[PDB]
Amino acid sequence: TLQCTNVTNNITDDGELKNCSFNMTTELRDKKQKVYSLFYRLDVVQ
Amino acid sequence: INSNKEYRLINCNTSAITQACPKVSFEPIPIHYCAPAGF
Amino acid sequence: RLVESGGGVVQPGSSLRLSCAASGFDFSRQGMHWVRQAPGQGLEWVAFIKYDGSEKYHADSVWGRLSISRDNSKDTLYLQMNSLRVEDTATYFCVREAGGPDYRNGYNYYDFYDGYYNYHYMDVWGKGTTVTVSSASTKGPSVFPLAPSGTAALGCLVKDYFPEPVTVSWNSGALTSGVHTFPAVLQSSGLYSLSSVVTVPSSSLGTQTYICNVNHKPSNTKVDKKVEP
Amino acid sequence: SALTQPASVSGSPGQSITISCQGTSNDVGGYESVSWYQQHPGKAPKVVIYDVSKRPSGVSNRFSGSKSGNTASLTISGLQAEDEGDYYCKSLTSTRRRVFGTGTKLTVLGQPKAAPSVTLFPPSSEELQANKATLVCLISDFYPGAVTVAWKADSSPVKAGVETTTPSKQSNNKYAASSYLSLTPEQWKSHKSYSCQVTHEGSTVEKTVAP
Repeated sequence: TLQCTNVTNNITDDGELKNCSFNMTTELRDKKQKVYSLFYRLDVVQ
Repeated sequence: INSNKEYRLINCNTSAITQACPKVSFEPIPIHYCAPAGF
Repeated sequence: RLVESGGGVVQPGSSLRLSCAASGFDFSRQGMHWVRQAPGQGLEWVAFIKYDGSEKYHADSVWGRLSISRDNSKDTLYLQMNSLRVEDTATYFCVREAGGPDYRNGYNYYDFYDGYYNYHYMDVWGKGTTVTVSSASTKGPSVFPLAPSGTAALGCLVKDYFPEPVTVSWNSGALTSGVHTFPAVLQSSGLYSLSSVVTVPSSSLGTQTYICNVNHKPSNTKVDKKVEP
Repeated sequence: SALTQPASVSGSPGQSITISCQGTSNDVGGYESVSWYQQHPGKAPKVVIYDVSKRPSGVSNRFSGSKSGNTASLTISGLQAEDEGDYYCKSLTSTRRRVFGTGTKLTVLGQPKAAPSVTLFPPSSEELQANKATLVCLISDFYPGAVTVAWKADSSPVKAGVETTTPSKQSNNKYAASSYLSLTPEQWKSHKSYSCQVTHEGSTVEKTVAP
């Protein structure tokens, strides 16, 4: 599950890039990861 | 990694770790390298 | 381990910077408070900051005079105290309240790369750095021999001195029976006003000599005042 | 704006007591974050309650907490001497700030309760010639120390130019406190009389002086 936002720009639209914060995992199997990444709209769906 | 101290394996941040199953041994076995015909 | 520092005895109208130097945990991912307390008063709240320092909430008693700031790398909180007044005479604690260590589905979720969260409270709370905003300076006391109105009790009124203490003995220490050494106020000019009287019977009013020996220590003003009706 | 607590409680050892913290729906009535702090003289506060019902590891089971509406309460069962101290509640507010109670001074009771002795001194003549005037209301021999002091010029309440001490301990196991009233010589001579009304444990004692 990805929590994403319309990318940062000043209006004049009508996005497609998302600031996506999601809970992920690390090399250590117990502890986990909280990271953000920017994705094109075609690789995801709500 | 930094109550009592906690520890973690050394390979965790490098390489996927396996374990050679106890059936297979490591014992060096004499090997004779050979060549085919024409050589 | 929190090191609440930066305080001191200052003037109204001045400015100062506090420091809550943090160890024993990861300050860089933990939101903190400043929390003040006037001497003998309740915990007047000061200001909250985010775990990295973008949010700077404040009580409006301190805002925007006592501005909270931090350094995640230094592991040290700060309170930029600007335009000081007498309400800043207080004991400035360092408090963590938000957050939870995100142990969910039986596993420790953490935010950015296994930090420490806020833990709903503190592993070790604020010690309290003391800013003490007073107005006066080293001034000798105005001592007045209290006319008694059985027990028509008398004494000396140690008025208008700063700072603490006056050591009021009686008759070079020869009189000690009935000495109510009662504490010193903070009056309007910053000075203090106590009365370490001696409660005596109504017979010896002026008959017994009553020399209050008011040794104010920072002003070195030993005021000797014989008491009579 | 502070969360409202009762200035003081008191109790005999073994007695159960309660302290109330009354906020608004935007702090105490809006969240489960109410926590409670115990404070001893010269020491930093320690949290005895959090998330309104919860005890932090190490706290006695004699401490409980509760919330009804906008009023959260701390309850101490079986008071022991070491519970005596000041108690502050902290709440989280809709803007994510924090706010503290006005505080409560709790007294586990050593001896029987005692009422204040009140002496009032008219302004000294040495001071009147100094072009100043002050009234000294001296309070003594009361317990537990908590006192409302109130001044009245004639029958009218006076909130201007009054400083009062925090009750301090005496050698005799009872408290003492003072209240000073600043006036101009004209004020002193102009008015009929001046009154000092000390409210201790719901009871008021009063003294009076006149030019």
